Amino acid sequence: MKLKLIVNGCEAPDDYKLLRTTINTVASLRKTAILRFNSERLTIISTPKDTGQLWCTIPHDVFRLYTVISARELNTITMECNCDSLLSVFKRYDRVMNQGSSSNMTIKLQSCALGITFEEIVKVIMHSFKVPVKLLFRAQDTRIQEPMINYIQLMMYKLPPISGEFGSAFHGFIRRVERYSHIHLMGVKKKDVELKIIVNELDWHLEICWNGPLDSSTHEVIIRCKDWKVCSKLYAAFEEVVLAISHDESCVFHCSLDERGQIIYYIAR
Amino acid sequence: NKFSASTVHLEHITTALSCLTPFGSKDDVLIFIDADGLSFVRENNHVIKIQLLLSRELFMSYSYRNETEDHMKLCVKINHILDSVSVMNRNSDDIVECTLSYDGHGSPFVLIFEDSFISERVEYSTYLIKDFDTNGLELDRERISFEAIIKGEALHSALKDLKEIGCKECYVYAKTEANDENVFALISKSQLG
Repeated sequence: MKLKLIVNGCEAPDDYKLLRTTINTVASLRKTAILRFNSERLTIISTPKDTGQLWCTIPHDVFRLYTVISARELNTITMECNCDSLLSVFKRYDRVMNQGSSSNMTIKLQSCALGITFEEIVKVIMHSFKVPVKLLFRAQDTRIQEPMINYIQLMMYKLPPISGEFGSAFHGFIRRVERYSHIHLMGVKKKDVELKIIVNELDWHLEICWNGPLDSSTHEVIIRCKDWKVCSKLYAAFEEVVLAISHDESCVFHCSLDERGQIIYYIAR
Repeated sequence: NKFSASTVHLEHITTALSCLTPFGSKDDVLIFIDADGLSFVRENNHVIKIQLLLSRELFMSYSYRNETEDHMKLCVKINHILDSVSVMNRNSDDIVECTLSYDGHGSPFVLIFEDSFISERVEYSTYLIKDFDTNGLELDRERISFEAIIKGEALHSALKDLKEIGCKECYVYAKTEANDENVFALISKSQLG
């Protein structure tokens, strides 16, 4: 039951852990949050169990002294913890970005909680915070709850964030929908491809097709809910490019790629 | 498309539409498309009728492909249009190109707005069942009582001074004199006196 690791980033994983904090926000919005710390390279952190899954690997190669061990027989270990304290510890960590590099934190799996230590300097101040909830479950419950089980037929490549007006356009659509209270997506294979989004009501009809198509069958009409704002927020991903795919007229993905930390969030009909 | 029109300077269109919002914002505008241009008419309680006309040279891509008597009518709700346009046409110098479309009859009024690689498209379904046609509060020029031409700024100042006073009933005076001391005023009575 020894789960110890040190988090210390310099250039690349700072934005990545900020994205982890955003995932912690949406997981706090989510009903449940589970973790599957396994081995040292591939550690999945898909916290969901509406009808969304957020499969995304953690490249712990840059991390120093990370080990996992438990009594779960096989290499798979169930781990569920409340992420409300994760938000607090992450924002207190983000507050000290002015100075302090050797402080970091060390979290260990104790028999009652998970203590986190700080060594910030204003003459040093030590902070100790224990994780309240760490309720584990059976390995059978883990193996009967598995993501993916999907195919790919019509991929919709999406342009890198070098064009800031693109994510700005989708943010504008999101706030337009919020102000004016379904989000119908469409895509065509007519070559560069065209991306069109449609929202309709009894007396309301708005459709947006983003001009200047640089994004890389046809007539795929899909009706879905308004839970795509989390994907719109996740699209930021300033480090690298984000992909996407929509097909089967009932399912749509959001493949964020940031050592390849592939992040995919699942959407149902 | 039967009717098509494109513009690049939406400030003129929005400042013309802002002059129709005090009473015409509710609904029931009867847009006209002809060779002359684009016109909007609003009439409530059959007491006042307004006509705002847009010329051919205002639009940059006026085509007007038709093979009929050259007079098609459509009635659309103004409030939906205002609610749609309020969020867009923001900031300044956004070069928002507006495209107008209407497929004769049975098709919604289509507006296309593009703003910095971001496009919008709103369809306005029309109402053409109980359109009694004709209408119009017209007058004959052979028996005009009097004619007057006044500056816009002076009339605007006079009306903005008159509004907050009250004066639920107003009067219009006309008078001409031999010494070129013409008299024209808009007096009124209120609780103030």
